[PDB]
Amino acid sequence: NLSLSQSNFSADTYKSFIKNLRKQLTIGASYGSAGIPILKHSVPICERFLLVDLTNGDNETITLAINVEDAGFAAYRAADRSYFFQNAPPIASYVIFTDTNQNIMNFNNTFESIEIVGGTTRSETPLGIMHFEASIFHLFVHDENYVPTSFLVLIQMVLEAAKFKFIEQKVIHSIMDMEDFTPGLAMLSLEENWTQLSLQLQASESLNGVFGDSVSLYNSMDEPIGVDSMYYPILTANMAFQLYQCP
Amino acid sequence: NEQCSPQQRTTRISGRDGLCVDVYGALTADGSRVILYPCGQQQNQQWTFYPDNTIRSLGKCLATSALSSGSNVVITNCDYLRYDDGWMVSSSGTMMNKSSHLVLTANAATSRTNLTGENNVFAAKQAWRIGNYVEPIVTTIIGLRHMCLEATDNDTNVWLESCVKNKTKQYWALYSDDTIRVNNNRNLCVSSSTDSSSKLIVIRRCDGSINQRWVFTPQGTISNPGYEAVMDVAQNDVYLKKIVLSSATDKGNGQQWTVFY
Ligand SMILES: *[C@@H]1O[C@H](CO)[C@@H](O[C@@H]2O[C@H](CO)[C@@H](O[C@@H]3O[C@H](CO)[C@@H](O)[C@H](O)[C@@H]3O[C@@H]3OC[C@@H](O)[C@H](O)[C@H]3O)[C@H](O)[C@H]2NC(C)=O)[C@H](O[C@@H]2O[C@@H](C)[C@@H](O)[C@@H](O)[C@@H]2O)[C@H]1NC(C)=O
Ligand SMILES: *[C@@H]1O[C@H](CO)[C@@H](O[C@@H]2O[C@H](CO)[C@@H](O)[C@H](O)[C@H]2NC(C)=O)[C@H](O)[C@H]1NC(C)=O
Ligand SMILES: *[C@@H]1O[C@H](CO)[C@@H](O)[C@H](O)[C@H]1NC(C)=O
Ligand SMILES: OC[C@H]1O[C@H](O)[C@H](O)[C@@H](O)[C@H]1O
Repeated sequence: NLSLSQSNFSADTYKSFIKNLRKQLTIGASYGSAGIPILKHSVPICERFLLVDLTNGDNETITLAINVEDAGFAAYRAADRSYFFQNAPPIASYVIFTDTNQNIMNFNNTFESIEIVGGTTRSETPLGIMHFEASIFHLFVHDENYVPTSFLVLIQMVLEAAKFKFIEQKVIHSIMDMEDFTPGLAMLSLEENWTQLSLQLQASESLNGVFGDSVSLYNSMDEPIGVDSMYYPILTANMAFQLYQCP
Repeated sequence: NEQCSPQQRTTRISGRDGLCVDVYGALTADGSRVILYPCGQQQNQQWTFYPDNTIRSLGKCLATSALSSGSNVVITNCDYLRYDDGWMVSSSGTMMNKSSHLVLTANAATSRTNLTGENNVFAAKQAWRIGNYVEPIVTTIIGLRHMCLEATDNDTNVWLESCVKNKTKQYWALYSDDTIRVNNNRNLCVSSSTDSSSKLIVIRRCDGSINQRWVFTPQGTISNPGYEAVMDVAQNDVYLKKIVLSSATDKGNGQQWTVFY
């Protein structure tokens, strides 16, 4: 399994991790004019999950299952125990973490659902190495009052950074500055619009690169930038892969 | 999904020096010419794209006026172009007449300049951003060893330095003509070498040339499509203080870049 450890968490290592994660997720990806790989779709459930290992400051490890169709977490294992979102593909139980004591978390793998259940938002949830470290710990023991924010942290630090170089780079800047951060409008607007950008990009094929609808992406000065075509470097040099949306 | 088959979209087209594609005086006659002009909300800078490959302002169609290079791009009655393939836009923003292969070009940077259909050479003056947001995009550009491009030696050279958030000279303005401009002096453009005996990438007065046209590719490279080459760290060594134009290879990491905005 692809791996990132607390004990070896440099900017370079993190970068290789995210790089290798993108490669794996984009095996068999389709391509459009934009050149941004589009994740595979209607993948048989036996092939639908990609396993990643994260290891914290205790020499302790969780294995997360990523749905290769949407680059979201479906479930994770800690030792002899596993936890599935109720959101997960309903057959995932029969395919991953078979001989463990399987459990169902009573929420979906979405930020909206996770923020409601935890009572806490991404804007107020710090991101950094020791938050990465501690999130893993909380998940390993499955302390229920920390499980939501742990997911906010890990989803953003692993999956959303895989989705967007900008986000990757916020985590790098955090590693190098030795500084925690909370996501601002720039990062959140990418998270918000991953799906919509995937749709517009694929739809843009029939209009010479132009979207059917504009998408607002904030910059680091909190200014909104309307991306209504494929011709913005902040999209094209940022979004590493897309959700499959159009035949 | 009807969202996958959008019927049309209305947008602006911005290009050289951040100016906009504009039907001169909003004139509606067949053959009324298109020009460069400061961007605004006027109807005659509004271009509606369709599945038929037509680009329309004022109810009429953007077109060439000649099979050979050098003649004005105009708007004409769309009925006339009924049996033509129309326009194709490359992913780098080249706007091309599918049939004649001619491309939308701005032979000067000043306001009111006539747009002409010319032979494609990948000059910055041939590079267009199709998009309602026409402003330069202010950014840091991050490469090898997580360092930032900095404009140096009184804005004449460029190389990598440790990223510093305040630092003025590490900020770059990404224009609609695919130019990469010193944020703080937007007459200055990042340029491939003009001396053939050097590969050194430098900063020079913006001139619409092939040397100043750059493309941020999905694969993480900064490409000069005219010279089929990419921006690269000399010898994969940041301490050499040199960025060169190279053919695309996977041998090091020096051809990999990130935009932070
Ligand atoms: C930006 O585009 C505009 C719109 O086309 C240009 O304006 C025009 O300039 C043409 C010459 O390049 C004019 O054609 C001529 O008109 C006079 C009048 O009788 C005539 O004596 C000339 O010989 C020529 O007539 C043509 O002769 C050659 C034939 O093949 C052709 O069929 C004849 O039409 C044209 O009338 C004029 N139109 C308008 C609306 O002004 C403009 O051209 C530039 O400014 C113009 C005004 C003139 O000074 C041009 O010499 C000059 O190049 C163009 N701007 C630039 C910088 O190219
Ligand atoms: C693209 O270029 C071609 C070739 O110059 C244009 O075709 C001519 O179009 C005019 C007006 O419809 C006709 O009268 C000519 O007979 C055509 N000639 C050829 C060689 O086909 C075409 O109109 C241009 N289309 C656009 C959208 O610019
Ligand atoms: C979870 O997702 C389903 C659709 O999969 C939706 O109906 C429901 O509102 C969500 N429920 C929770 C637990 O948030
Ligand atoms: O002179 C050029 C100028 O003519 C009018 O003012 C139009 O409204 C502008 O869009 C521009 O084309």
